[PDB]
Amino acid sequence: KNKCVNFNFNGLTGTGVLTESNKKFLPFQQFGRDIADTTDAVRDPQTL
Amino acid sequence: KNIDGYFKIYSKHTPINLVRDLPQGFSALEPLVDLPIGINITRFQTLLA
Repeated sequence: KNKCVNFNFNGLTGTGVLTESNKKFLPFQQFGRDIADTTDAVRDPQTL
Repeated sequence: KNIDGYFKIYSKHTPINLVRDLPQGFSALEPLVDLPIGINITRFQTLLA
């Protein structure tokens, strides 16, 4: 966390700062997005 | 609804004080399940206790 790194979250490729989310979410949500349709967050498949 | 076999079911439960046919206000139905079945449906029915 808090580091620029590559990642593959069950196919959710990308690169950026992973840190804890202080934002709400649905029970069935798998990730979030911004106005730019860019992956803004993600749920880990092993620790939701 | 059944989209490409994925039979989707949204739902919600809330208290009300309805004194009419249907209520006012606003509330959206969250998803519940998702079933890739893949059949042809043209009519349905309801059950009662």
